[PDB]
Amino acid sequence: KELLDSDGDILRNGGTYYILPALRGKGGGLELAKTGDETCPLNVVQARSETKRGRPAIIWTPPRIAILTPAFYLNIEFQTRDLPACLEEYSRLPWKVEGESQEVKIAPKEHLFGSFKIKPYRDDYKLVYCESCKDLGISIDDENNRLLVVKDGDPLAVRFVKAHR
Amino acid sequence: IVGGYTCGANTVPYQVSLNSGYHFCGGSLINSQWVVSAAHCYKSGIQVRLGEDNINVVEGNEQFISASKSIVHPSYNSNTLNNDIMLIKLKSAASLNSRVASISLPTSCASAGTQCLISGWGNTKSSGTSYPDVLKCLKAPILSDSSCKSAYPGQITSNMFCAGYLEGGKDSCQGDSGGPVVCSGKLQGIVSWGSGCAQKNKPGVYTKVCNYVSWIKQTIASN
Repeated sequence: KELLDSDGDILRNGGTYYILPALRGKGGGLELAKTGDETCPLNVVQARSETKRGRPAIIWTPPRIAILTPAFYLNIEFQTRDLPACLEEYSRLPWKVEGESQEVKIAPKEHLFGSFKIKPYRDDYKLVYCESCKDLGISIDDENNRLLVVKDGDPLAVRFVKAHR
Repeated sequence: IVGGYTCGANTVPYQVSLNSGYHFCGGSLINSQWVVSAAHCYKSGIQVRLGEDNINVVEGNEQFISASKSIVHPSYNSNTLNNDIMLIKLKSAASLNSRVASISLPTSCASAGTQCLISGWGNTKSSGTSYPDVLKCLKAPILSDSSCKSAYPGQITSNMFCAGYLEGGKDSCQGDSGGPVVCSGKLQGIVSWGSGCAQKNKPGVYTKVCNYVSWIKQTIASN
């Protein structure tokens, strides 16, 4: 199988996309938020509002092929437009899976390949984490924040929309 | 190519495109029936485009030929990218003119400081994507092994070399994989990988063709 955006084009290596829920009714795109004690939005969460597209993601792999396939180990990082002062002087905003919580976080202050893959999932797609490969899903904290965590057997179904063009 | 220029028609006659509906890699024509590319560019049923300059245009010297054998190096490691080379056999011999022509394999390895021409239809931005209609070129010095391993600690094998600029701004990029690095008229490298594109102290990394001339010639004779 192959990876397609909402325009039915194969996903580009190094491309930027919004990552939206494949279904609809609950939440919008992926973006950043603060959880717990952190003073700076370092958690990857899903927007609460259905109308919000969130923050676009750069998805790429080190070999310089033009496209992406389910086979490729991926680096994923949020784009850096209009950030809070906290993140304002960082070049990249890479995703990293972090803690005993296995939450997806951005790690601005830091191996050949990345730890993520994109895999088909029913009529859309899912993000998996490869330490082997576990689905990433949503775990809703007690403040209703919709955290992207490692969550095997319960993937969030996503679809990719070009941020440009 | 980021920070390069328009090669122009027929200046890089050995440059080929690898397609499967879309352009995904480039490669290099070494004789009428054989192309060299990257091993991570492998997929079944590759269509090869020769004589291309403008991708939105069907040029007259353009040739569209399907691969009949796509031979990956026996030792290609998808995890380290070591031995990232592939040979493609064209289903029939291509027509050699001024728009389509071969490039020589090297007799010996190129030395650091050698200026090379790297070419591709790959992305021209360092963040987000921008593909060119026309082929893009860049001249880039070959960097020393010491510089190369300082940029990519533990990741540079004996079959890789760095070329480009440590300041940034000029580099190959996504879409350029498999494409030629030509120095002094010999095919000395294959676009392989890097961390991002054109970023500081992160030059492109290229497959060191000179280590594979034997394998190439042997493989051609047996197929």
